[PDB]
Amino acid sequence: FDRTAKPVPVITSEVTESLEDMIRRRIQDSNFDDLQRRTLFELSDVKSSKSLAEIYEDDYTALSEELQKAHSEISELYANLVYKLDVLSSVHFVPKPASTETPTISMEDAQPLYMSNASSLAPQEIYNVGKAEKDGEIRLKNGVAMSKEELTREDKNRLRRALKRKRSK
Amino acid sequence: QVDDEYAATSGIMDPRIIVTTSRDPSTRLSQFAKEIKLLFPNAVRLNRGNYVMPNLVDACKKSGTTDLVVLHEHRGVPTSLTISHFPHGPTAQFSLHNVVMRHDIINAGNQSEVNPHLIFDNFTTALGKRVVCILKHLFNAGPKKDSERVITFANRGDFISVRQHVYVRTREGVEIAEVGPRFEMRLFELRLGTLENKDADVEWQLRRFIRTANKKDYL
Amino acid sequence: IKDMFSSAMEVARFEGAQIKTVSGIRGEIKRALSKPEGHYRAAFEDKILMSDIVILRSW
Amino acid sequence: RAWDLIRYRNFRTFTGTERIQFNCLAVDPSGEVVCAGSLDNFDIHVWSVQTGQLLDALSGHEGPVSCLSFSQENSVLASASWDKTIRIWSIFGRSQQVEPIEVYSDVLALSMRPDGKEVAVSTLKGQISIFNIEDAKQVGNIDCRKDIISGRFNQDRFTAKNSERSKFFTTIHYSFDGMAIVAGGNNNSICLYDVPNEVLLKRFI
Amino acid sequence: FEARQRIEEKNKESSDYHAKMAHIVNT
RNA sequence: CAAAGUCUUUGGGUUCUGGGGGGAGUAUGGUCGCAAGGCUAAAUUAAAGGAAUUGACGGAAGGGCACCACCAGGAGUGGAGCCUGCGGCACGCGCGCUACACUGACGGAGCCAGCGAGUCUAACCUUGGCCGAGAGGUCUUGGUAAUCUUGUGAAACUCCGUCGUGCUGGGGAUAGAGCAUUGUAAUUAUUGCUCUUCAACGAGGAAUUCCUAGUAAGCGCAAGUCAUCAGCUUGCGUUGAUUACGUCCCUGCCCUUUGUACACACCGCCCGUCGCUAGUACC
Repeated sequence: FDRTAKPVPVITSEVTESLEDMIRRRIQDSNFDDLQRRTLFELSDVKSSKSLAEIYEDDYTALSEELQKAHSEISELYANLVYKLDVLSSVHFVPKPASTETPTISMEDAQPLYMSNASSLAPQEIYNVGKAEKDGEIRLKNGVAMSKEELTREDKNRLRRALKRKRSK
Repeated sequence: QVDDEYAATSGIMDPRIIVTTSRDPSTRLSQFAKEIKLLFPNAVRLNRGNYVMPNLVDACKKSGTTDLVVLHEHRGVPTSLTISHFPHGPTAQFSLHNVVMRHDIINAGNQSEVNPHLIFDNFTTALGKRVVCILKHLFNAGPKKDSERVITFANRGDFISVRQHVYVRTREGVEIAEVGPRFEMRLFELRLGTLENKDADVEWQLRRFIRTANKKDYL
Repeated sequence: IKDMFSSAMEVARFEGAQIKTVSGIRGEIKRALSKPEGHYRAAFEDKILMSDIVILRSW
Repeated sequence: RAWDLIRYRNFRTFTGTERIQFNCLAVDPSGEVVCAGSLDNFDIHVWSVQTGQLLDALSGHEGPVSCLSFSQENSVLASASWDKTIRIWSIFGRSQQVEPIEVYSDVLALSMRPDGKEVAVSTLKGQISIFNIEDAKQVGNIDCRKDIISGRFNQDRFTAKNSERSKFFTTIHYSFDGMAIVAGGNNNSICLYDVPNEVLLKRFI
Repeated sequence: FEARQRIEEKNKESSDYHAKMAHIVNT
């Protein structure tokens, strides 16, 4: 007579010896599946209006003069878009953000102003301790400088061993 | 290429999964849900009783879990198993035949519980690649190159056979030993909705009653 | 399904057999029912009737 | 972004994962943890102050988080939701247990008393309720729909009496005595409710 | 045991069948 | 294009040529072409290189995590009889059901769920009436269904009463006799009902399962929706708790041992073995 479905597989030792010898092949070759993390000019044929004397002057004399004016137009248009777009989205009246050479004075002064600029920088950020330029000395991250000549050989061992594990990391 | 349901998360966020039991479980299978809780990382075991499948699904999309593992049994021998990805993701009802629970054997100790490597063998079919990408995302991404336990999913003869192994590497050969459960396993239907839905679109369904039913593989 | 097999041991020689019906649906016979001596459970592909006559081909 | 007042600078600019708006904010009194809340996500993001990573995405609200506050005495943060349920989080030290208290209307105002034992809310029905924290029950509520002055706008088509624009309170702050609440919303008026006697004291246009 | 015979021969009598058919068609 | 013309298919004289391209594959006794040689002979493993790579092992100290750990409990299972699966071939093992009673049983009485299914070419879910101690019978009816069954008047549960600690009225195995139902067919009892029979079992050794809130446990009900299921499985709801949420002390697992990141603050050299390479001198 004919059966209507695949018989449930019987796990012999022969099956497992086919199976655990597969796993040794994929461990030892280390090619196995796992869920990896997700990380994180064209020349112009048209005649140049600028003359040879003029082109040299430009070389003689932001990102680009044309590109910045593209960036400046396009942010003036976007703030116009946010206003009208913002007004429909907002449930309350909102004033227009913007309405678009001599000395310029900032209406509002950022930070303390009376306090000196030097005070804002941290002390740590104007002197990190560093490894000394001479080969004969080693300076640690805390300020405990060590010469190469006053070390013992067992202290020579630990320091090379200590700089081993930080470099390896 | 990964599946379209798993595409946004794929490597970025770790999964968090729930192993839960059918309804008034036998004390054999309530052990056996804990081996499923141990076989995956990021797995918690919530005993089910007088929950409905709506308010256990709907109170899980809310709290935010990747998927749901529910088991069934016959007279202590566990028989069935479903994995169902939650943000309107697919589900896969598995039938599992030859089980050996871990609590039968000896007090040899306790498992490694570290991130496993995996082994997927003999998956050629495009439906076989669905079962790859729906099983693979139940493990935390990016295992270490020298982690010591490896979980094989082997597909000889249409029964996906999964074993749990530890390995160490000798001077010449790898030598392994077995811990954790032996399964045979067989998927038999694959919905595109969750296991709540019960009228979602059926991507695959094991047809038994067909003139060429015994002939093909992955059919 | 009744009165096709005489004993519960006779069913066990025949389980997994691709049973079909008059109506044309397929199935298999799976376990020997115990408490009567003859009968057995069989999973078809769709709901069998009462008016229907199962036939197991054999040689 | 956190700011220094000794040096006038950002420490770190804390950001989310999928770039969400942030309405409101709550800072651990022992300045280790900064929590923020959205309209887009309704998940309470939690940053550490030292490491600019987000520690955890505390979630469980339907509808957005309106406000977030931390009681200094017990170091417990209570979330505000539009689901009409007030959930008190406990996020420090191996507990990770959230207690939820149901509210009649969308709660857009959350106030934490100095004691660390009471929480003052401003729902959308107007009414300001005062809950306990160690218990889920409420001490009392004080009724604010009547004593709110509301303007008729120029472009309106309804009387100022029966518009539902401004009869709630979009802020509340306990006094440091713990005996008075000042509330203020999109209305024309500010209030000074007494907390035990449950009666307003004076109303400011 | 008879399941493993009835399946295996029927698979052989189809796997020998398509070869004998396709050897006709190409010739 | 002044011919490349000669008012809708054409005839002034004459010479010559074609009977169809371009890229490609092929068989072929159809026809011409076309060759060499006939003595002449190498020999599971190093050095090294390639690829791969912070050289490898161990200790100490610090820290993280867990019902494979500590710590605290409920309900049990194993002791009995049966049910079932696994072994074995009289028995060993696993999942289970039953009761040992007074927080009960028995008799009245009070009376409350949820998920569900249901009849066509036929016999489905079935109210109601009537008959029967009952099981059931019967005459009718509603329903292809939020429409009729059905408010599924379910069970524990509640009250009033009887029993009175006696293997008792607890328990219902084993069995005798009769009456029903399904079915072509009930013997080795299909099942149900009725009377009699009235066993073990007085809380279960060593072992050991499941479980943190509408849950555990008690309790009944609906469905078997291409596998697994039938005194079972998947579910459902009613009654409704004790106990735990700490700590790395133990048993395991894991991480770190440059602070590198940017303030302020605090801290302020981890250790040993062996290789590795370089030089110096020794044999």
